[PDB]
Amino acid sequence: SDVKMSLSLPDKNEQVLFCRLTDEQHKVYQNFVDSKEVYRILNGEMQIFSGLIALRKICNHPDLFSGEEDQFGYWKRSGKMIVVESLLKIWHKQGQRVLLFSQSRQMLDILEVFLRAQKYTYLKMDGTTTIASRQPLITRYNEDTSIFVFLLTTRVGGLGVNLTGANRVVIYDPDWNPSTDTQARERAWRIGQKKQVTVYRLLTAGTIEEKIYHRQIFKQFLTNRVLKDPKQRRFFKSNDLYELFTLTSPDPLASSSLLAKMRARNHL
Amino acid sequence: MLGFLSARQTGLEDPLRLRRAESTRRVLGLELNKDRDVERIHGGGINTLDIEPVEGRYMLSGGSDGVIVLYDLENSSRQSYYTCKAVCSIGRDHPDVHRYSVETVQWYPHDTGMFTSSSFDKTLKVWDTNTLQTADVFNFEETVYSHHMSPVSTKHCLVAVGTRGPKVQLCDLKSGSCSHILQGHRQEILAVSWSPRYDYILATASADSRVKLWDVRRASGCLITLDQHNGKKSQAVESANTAHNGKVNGLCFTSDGLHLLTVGTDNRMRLWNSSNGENTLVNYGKVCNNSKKGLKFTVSCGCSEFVFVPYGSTIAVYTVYSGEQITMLKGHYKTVDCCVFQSNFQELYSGSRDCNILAWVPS
Ligand SMILES: [Mg+2]
Repeated sequence: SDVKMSLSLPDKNEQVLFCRLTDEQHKVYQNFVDSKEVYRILNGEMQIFSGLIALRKICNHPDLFSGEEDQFGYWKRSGKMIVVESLLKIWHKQGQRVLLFSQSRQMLDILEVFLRAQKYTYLKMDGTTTIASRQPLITRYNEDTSIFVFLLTTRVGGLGVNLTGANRVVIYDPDWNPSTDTQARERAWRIGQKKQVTVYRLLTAGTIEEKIYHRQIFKQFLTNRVLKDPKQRRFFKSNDLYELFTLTSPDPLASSSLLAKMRARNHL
Repeated sequence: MLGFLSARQTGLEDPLRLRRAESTRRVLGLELNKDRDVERIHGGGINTLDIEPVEGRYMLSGGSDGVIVLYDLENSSRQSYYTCKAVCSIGRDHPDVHRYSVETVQWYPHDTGMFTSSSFDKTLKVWDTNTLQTADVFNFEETVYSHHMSPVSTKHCLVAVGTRGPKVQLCDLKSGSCSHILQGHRQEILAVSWSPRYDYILATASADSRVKLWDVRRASGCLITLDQHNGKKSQAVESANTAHNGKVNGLCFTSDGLHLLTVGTDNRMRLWNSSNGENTLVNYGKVCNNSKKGLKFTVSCGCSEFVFVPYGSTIAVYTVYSGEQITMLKGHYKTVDCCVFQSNFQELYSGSRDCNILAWVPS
């Protein structure tokens, strides 16, 4: 912001779409939050991780109960995948290049299958790809615009690489750490980006994903409290308790300036 | 001395000569004050004294009863006999009085409008001298043995605090930051003293028999560790390179800041080259101290240099660079805890466990 005017970067947008669980996805989510495992979690008997990861998987796509055109990972069974399908169609008809992130390798494979189901020319880079080929791959996506979508895991696709060839960026799945998402979204808006970029951060409304978004907003506020200014507004959207298992789908100083600073600080 | 005046008038000798020679002669003629007295207000022993660096008029004194008394040393009366009256007092009725003994009190350098006091109540309080109210308090997890503000720093305003913790705390007056600590000691840090010459050089003496010099700006620990033998008994640095054979409970940079005087519980004082910590092997004989806490001793200034060390119930005056014993100032009834030197008139003020502050004036 203090360098953007002195660097001639293009415009940026940071929209946050609140996606809607499908009937089948909503059914699986409601069945899980009504299951006995989450009940045991809320009683402190079991670790929270199983339920947390299960809910994140359900919001990503119902790959718990793998339900032709009914193969594993079919796009129409997940709301976020429906939104991604619409966005990819629009952007492809607009002749733009998209950077599709995911927290989960399995969800990245599902997105890859959905992309081959369409005619989109993709290019994938996750933790399994050999390191020696990663910088080449990036250069490929930065060089020829025939490649449309760049699939990424936020841990490898983020974190310092340059992907200015990408124009749109879509963060498919929120993470507990805000910084993962931040670096993933700044993979495109960098020195050398000659086109307007926008970030679409997909969350399922009233699910665990919205709660994770709230947790990481709280974390971002805590960070801004000490990085940019200490007048940060308190996080009031939620109390951040252990009720994220619920489905709530919508719808020289001369001793005087120094003494003054001492007096003012104590008064605070 | 008429020779000195004649040489000054005739330009034979620089007036510097007369000034420093007469300062030395006055210090040598130090004796129990004939016509001077100090008001008695401490119910317990005086652990520390500090005359303000600018104008040298007012003196702070912290007692073992926790009160802090502020005296005026100037003879505002017309008689030749006067008592150093107490201007102000953090007494037992003050809302912010220290709950336990005040062990170090220090005027803020560059200005007399503020002072600081550290106590065994685990607090370093910063007091506004005018309103006489605590401007700031810095709480510590363990009792404070000593503290010191840099007498030179126009840039930083750090207070180096030595507690029974093995860490030297650096409390920044600016943006109240007591988080900074220095690692490298192993037992209680009984004395701390900033270099009067170098802005960021701090000497710390701890009960592990070691004295360390730190550049507080630096990120790599202490600069120098003082070693008695300078290398004769050389070993990988885990327990060797000790400054003394006991607890080093007192530090004092010389007036120019080129040497460091360390007094330890092995009944020895040592003089160290402050630039590389080499022992100068000045003898000083046996300097009796058994204090379990910090020992406050000072050096002379503006003379042709002396060091005044508490020695039992006396003040031992030594020549810093030769070690020759000048004299014993003998007027206290119990062990002397502190002595502070008025450089303007070559005077001395000693506080001891007998609830007395005695003034020594040149005869
Ligand atoms: Mg980088």
